Amino acid sequence: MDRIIQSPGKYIQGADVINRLGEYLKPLAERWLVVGDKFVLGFAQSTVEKSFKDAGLVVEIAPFGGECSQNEIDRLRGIAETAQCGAILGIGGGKTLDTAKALAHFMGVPVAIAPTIASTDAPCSALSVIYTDEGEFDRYLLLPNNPNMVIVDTKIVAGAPARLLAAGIGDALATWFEARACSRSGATTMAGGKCTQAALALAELCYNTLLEEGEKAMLAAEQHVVTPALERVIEANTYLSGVGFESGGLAAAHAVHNGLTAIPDAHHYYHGEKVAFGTLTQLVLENAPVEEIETVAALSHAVGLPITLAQLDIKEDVPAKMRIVAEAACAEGETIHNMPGGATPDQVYAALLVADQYGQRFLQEWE
Amino acid sequence: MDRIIQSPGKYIQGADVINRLGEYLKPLAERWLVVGDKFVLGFAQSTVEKSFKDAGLVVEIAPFGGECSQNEIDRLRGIAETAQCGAILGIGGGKTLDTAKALAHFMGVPVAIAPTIASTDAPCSALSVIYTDEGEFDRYLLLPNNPNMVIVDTKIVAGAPARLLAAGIGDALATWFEARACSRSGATTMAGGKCTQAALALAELCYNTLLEEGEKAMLAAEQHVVTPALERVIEANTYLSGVGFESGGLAAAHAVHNGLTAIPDAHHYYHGEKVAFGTLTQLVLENAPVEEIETVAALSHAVGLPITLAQLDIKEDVPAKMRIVAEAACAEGETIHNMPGGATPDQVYAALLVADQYGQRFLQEWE
Amino acid sequence: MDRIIQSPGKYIQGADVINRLGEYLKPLAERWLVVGDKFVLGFAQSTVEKSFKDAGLVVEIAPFGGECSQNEIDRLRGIAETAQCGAILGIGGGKTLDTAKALAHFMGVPVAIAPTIASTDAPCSALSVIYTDEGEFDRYLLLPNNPNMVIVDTKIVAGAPARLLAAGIGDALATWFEARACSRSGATTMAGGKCTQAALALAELCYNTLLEEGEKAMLAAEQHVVTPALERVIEANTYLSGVGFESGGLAAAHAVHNGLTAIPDAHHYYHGEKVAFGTLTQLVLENAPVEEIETVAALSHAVGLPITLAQLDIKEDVPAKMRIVAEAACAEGETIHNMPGGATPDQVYAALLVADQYGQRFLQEWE
Amino acid sequence: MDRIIQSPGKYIQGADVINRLGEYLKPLAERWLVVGDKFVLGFAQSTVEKSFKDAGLVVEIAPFGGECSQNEIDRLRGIAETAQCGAILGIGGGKTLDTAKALAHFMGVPVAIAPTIASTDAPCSALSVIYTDEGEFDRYLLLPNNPNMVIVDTKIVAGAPARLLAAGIGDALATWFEARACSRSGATTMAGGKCTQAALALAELCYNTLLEEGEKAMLAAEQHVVTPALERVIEANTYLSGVGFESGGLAAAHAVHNGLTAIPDAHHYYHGEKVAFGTLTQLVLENAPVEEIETVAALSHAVGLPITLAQLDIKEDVPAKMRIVAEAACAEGETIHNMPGGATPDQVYAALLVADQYGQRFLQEWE
Ligand SMILES: [Cl-]
Ligand SMILES: [Zn+2]
Ligand SMILES: [Zn+2]
Ligand SMILES: [Zn+2]
Ligand SMILES: [Zn+2]
Ligand SMILES: [Zn+2]
Repeated sequence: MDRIIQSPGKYIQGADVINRLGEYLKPLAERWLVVGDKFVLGFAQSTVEKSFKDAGLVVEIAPFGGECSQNEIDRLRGIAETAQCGAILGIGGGKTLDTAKALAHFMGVPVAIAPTIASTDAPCSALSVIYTDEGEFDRYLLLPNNPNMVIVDTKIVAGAPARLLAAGIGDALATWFEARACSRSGATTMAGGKCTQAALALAELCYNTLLEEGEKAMLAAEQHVVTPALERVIEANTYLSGVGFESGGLAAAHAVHNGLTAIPDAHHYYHGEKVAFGTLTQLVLENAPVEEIETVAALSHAVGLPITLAQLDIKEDVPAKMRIVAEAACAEGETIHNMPGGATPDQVYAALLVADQYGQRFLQEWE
Repeated sequence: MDRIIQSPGKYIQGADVINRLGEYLKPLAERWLVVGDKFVLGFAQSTVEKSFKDAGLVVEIAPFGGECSQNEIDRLRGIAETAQCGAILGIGGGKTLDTAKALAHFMGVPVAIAPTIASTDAPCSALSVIYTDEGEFDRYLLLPNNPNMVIVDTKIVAGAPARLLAAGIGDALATWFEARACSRSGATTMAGGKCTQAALALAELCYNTLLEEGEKAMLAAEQHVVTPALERVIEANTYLSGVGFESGGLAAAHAVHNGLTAIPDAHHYYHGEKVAFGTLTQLVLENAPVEEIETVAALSHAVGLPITLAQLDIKEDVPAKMRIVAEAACAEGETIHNMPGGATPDQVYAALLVADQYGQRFLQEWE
Repeated sequence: MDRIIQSPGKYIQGADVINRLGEYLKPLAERWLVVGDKFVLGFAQSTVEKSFKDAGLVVEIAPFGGECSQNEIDRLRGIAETAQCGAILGIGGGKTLDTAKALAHFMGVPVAIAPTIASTDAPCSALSVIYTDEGEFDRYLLLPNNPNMVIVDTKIVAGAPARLLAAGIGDALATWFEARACSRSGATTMAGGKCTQAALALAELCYNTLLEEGEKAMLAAEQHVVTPALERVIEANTYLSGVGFESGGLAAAHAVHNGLTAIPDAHHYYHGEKVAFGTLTQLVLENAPVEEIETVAALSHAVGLPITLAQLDIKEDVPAKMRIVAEAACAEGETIHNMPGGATPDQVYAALLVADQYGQRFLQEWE
Repeated sequence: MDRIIQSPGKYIQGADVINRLGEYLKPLAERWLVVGDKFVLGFAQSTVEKSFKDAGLVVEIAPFGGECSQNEIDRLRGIAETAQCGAILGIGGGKTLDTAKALAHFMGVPVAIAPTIASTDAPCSALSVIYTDEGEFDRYLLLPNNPNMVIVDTKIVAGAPARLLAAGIGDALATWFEARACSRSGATTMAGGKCTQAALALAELCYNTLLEEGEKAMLAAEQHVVTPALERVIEANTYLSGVGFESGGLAAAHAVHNGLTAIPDAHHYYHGEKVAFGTLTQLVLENAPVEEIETVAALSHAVGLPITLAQLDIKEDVPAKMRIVAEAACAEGETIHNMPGGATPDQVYAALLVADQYGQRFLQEWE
């Protein structure tokens, strides 16, 4: 099979980089649609407009409905054709960014993505998740290519709630272990081939960056300031983790995340916070060595990620609920089948309970 | 400053991947111009055509004149506009690929790049070098983005003379040392910012891939067969080295290469062969440890790359010529100024003579 | 002297392997006597019968008396002769399996052994422990060969009380230290020769498997689920430990176990729980380094095995009782004479008291 | 699936152990057929007769036709039924032993196997290779169980030509690399399951034994004397390698051996001599690190095994012949499909030529 790696065309990261959006985006189009929800436009709209003006570009700002629905994409398509936009610039969190990527696809124009948080590794990916106007799952829209540009303002991200950075860390912490599993098993990545040497290097670089920089970065995030450690974790949460997961492979950790949403208890927890426990479950499933499990559990704990089912508010019908999680994780077409032996629901069920036990014993020892 | 990494959107590599050109390219355009190297088309045109047809695409094959001149670009522009092509596919050596990238830029269409040799790391880069019809240098054409897709057929590459693989190795062997030098000095990369963690990991991965796989890969190249060592060295010569140099930084090795072209003696040697000696000169200039010089020298010699001036046919007015090489390498806007502390023409002159001296003594131990 | 290793002809292990007894045993005989106690036949008879039926085999269920006595073997010999059995299948715990192996010997037929717990390393051995009709130890019965097949259902073993897995770990934890002692001293194994390289490799693998997988396997055991760590400790408790002790050697640890049954206080503790303290006694006796004593004590404690006399309910009049244990351990024909240099009852006495002190100081250091 | 390891019931090796056949074999049967090569009986028949007689056993000597054909098995079956033999003892080389094992199977009696050379790992296996009277291949006879006893007289083996010990080393050297390959890919062993930990430990112990003991053992082999190093290599060549391959897995090395017999040039070379080059081919195919390739090539050369096609007298029309070898090695039901990711005939062809290059380069350097 072919070895494939895909990447956004340009990834840019720096403090106060929105001031420089105009010069960065000019080579792609002269007239831009700028999609942002009201909260994000609150602090950035002044700066976006100034940057485009000084650069000689025309901007047409369109406040974002808040949900990534086919209706909202169609709605913005109208405004954009009316204002004769040559590209879309999405700015904000995950759903606002997915909307920009889907819109720019249907219109056949380039897209720029400016995350205002580093809480998932979705931004750089060639994937948009579409919902109905009212918020239920609808379809996956796999896109022909990754965002043309990704611009991350590290000062904006430092301003966000620290819990969102740690959720991002939890998301990126799975990257290495799922890419490694797909390499061991010969699985196909979401880029359509086997692992390049490049993708595995970026996946492992992700994990080591979190080990070396996570706690230092959280200190900065809690103070809402920018230090070089925060810079590195943002790159790891965003570019490394994005290319890592998409061109390196997904496996049990994310299948387990999907299983955890198939029950209501953990609705109030972020994507990356569920993956955190998914990674620990995968380590039990593949029987990672004790030193590796402890390292992942310690790092997760150090940044506030859950390492037990109770810390995801799953406290009541635990056997019954884990049986649902396990069946969901092993559903047809789920990525847990990329694990080396494959995985049966009985096996995933076992890992779920054991990972939970392991986390409980860890919390009572380390404090 | 901002940290920037740029990449082609999708990099694909595999044996006989030419059979799959059609499916890989369909998501980009329905109508394709193929700028093709005459030797490549000689044996492959039927196969390219069948690949496009089976995918439901219409293709217009255009044999390439051999030089990347404004005349040749204009001539191909006509053919493409007549045939109403939405994208350009270059397939062949460096000049074919540079022509496809320039053509696609002037037309404002996506471009796909299919190297049939792995002798430089230019294919993935956002740069095209334009000449006059008779091969004299004319100008640089910096492109706003990297090729949309790069597709490398390893079986086609294995057919080329092994000297071309080794030239590629010499080109890629410099990557780590120049990106590392730029990181030490805070220099700006060709992507316009400081180096990301990602680019440095790919640059160092490149170097280690060459150390571990170069001699094994050369064995396969000399038999024109495909082994996993060859696959990895092709990825290093192409994706790792391209992203490494462009987003990691250039320094003395390439500057010394340019200086070596300021004299006639080594005109008949490939780019990567002159870079090979540039890397040894940089190692003297930055006073790399002796183990490191020895490792780079041993690997270079093991794959037939020059490690002395005489092996580039520089045998006569060596001081006078090295004086020219040094002055040229230190010209304004040359990348030697990215070395920590910079480099004066007197310092580069000394490094040249000492590296040559070091290479000669290494050869005398018949290694 | 000759180097000899003995092994069962086939060892099979898996989840729900009970379903596959028929196809696994078909090549050995067509008509099978199945020996099982009422409790085991309770949950397993239905499944065994279906497995034999579907495979084209004849089964004869023979409920087991509960004691491995000469008279009980003779009784089953009669039942077997009547039903014209070509093979024996024992399926309960230890006494069931010993009875099946001896019966098959006197009958001159193959035997398959299906343990439903992994709590001792006897299953694979060419040995049956014989009692009187009223339950007193009578003699060891050496068999000419090891069981023809051993089939371990990992799901059945996961269902059993976790305390039994820990006893199995305690039993298997001694294997490396006693085989290593016999190798150092040149002692003869129960297989009749000196150590093969093979048996020493399997004994040390056993120890390292417990070291790496013991705590992970106990988490799965306490939840009655199957994880790859549990799979590994089952193989270690059963095959590795079995071939290790029989073809690797016994020494002080088992001598001390036998001595510990020469007093009533520890009647309520399993074989492996007493062996666990025997291993610590041997480590004091052979003056292992403190790192080795501590590693064994920590692993023992981490899975709930005793590392003090008090944890074997030996709390009253300890000096007098240890004298009896020591004298018993040094009886004629005991394996403590395999220690390098032998051991006197005074020496074993001192080792017992000091090992007890060591365990106590360890428990006082906060678990 | 299931973890399965199969083994002979008892493996014995020692100097002059044929003196002790009687006491070792008596517990299995009272009346023995001894199948023996005329040359082997030449020096051994008197000693065998005394050993069985002194032990109270009855023996019936049956000189062996030399070929393991159904006609010859039937001829010996007759003699055995007439003399009312309860078990078979084969004593000689490979054909004698395969004949004894098949005969014992058809008769449903135990078999004892006494190799007089240690040149393959077949003796301990549950497999017999049947030919026609005139030496052309007929069928494989998979046996329900491994030999009951294997007895290796190390002094008899020391008397054999040293080339045969080296052939045994070449055969045993592949064990680790093929078992490791099957473990990486989850292939099924010839024992019907996935790898036990035990079998991988024996396969790796085999490899390390050859590295540490191979050259010392060859010194003793050339003087026809017994040293502890020779004993360890015999155990490695016989028990470790046998259990390793059958319960650990076969892969490219043996597929490549089979392909090499598909051409006439190497008819005068022993099984293990061809396997030696098969291992090197596998190392190229799976892209083993150079240190590993060099270690295997160096050890192979140190004991006289071939590391080039010319050393197997394959010197003419080499590409044409290697294409035959490659196609044969990938035929349906060959073990090359156990390699991670499989291997196509083109990939094996490439490995063959490159491994040949590597061997040639090694011979002219490290001679
Ligand atoms: Cl035309
Ligand atoms: Zn995620
Ligand atoms: Zn270059
Ligand atoms: Zn050049
Ligand atoms: Zn025991
Ligand atoms: Zn073999």
